[PDB]
Amino acid sequence: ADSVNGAKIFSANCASCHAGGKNLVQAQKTLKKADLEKYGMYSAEAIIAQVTNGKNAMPAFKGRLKPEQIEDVAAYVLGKADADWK
Ligand code: HEC
Repeated sequence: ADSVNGAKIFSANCASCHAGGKNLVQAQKTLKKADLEKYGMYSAEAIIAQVTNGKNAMPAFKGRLKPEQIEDVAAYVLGKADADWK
C-alpha cells in the first residue's frame, strides 16, 4: 500500500465528511485511532471492506475508486490515525 497516494485519495474523496478525522454525518464514528479500535475498524482489511462496500450512510466506493486506490486510502487512514488523529 502507498499512504502518500492514499492521502491524495483521501483529500479528493473523504474529507467532505472526515476532515480532521471527524465524521460530519455520524458524529461518534470518527477516524481517530481510539474510535477505530473501539469499532473493530483499526486494520487494513476492515477499512478496505467498508470503503469498498459502504456501511449505512458511509458511501461505497467500489467502481468509483480502483482497488489499489482503496487499499492506499486505507493505509492512509491507518497511518494518520496512528500519527495525528489520536
Ligand atoms: C459522507 C458522505 C462520507 C464520506 C464522503 C466518507 N465517509 Fe466514511 N463514514 C461516513 C459515515 C456516516 C460513517 C459511519 C458509518 C456507520 O454507520 O458505522 C463512516 C465511517 C467510516 C469509517 C469507520 C469509522 C469508525 O468506525 O469509527 C471509516 C474507516 C471510513 N468511514 C472511511 C472513509 C474513507 C476512507 C472515505 C473516503 C474514501 C470515507 N470514509 C468517505 C461517512 C462518509
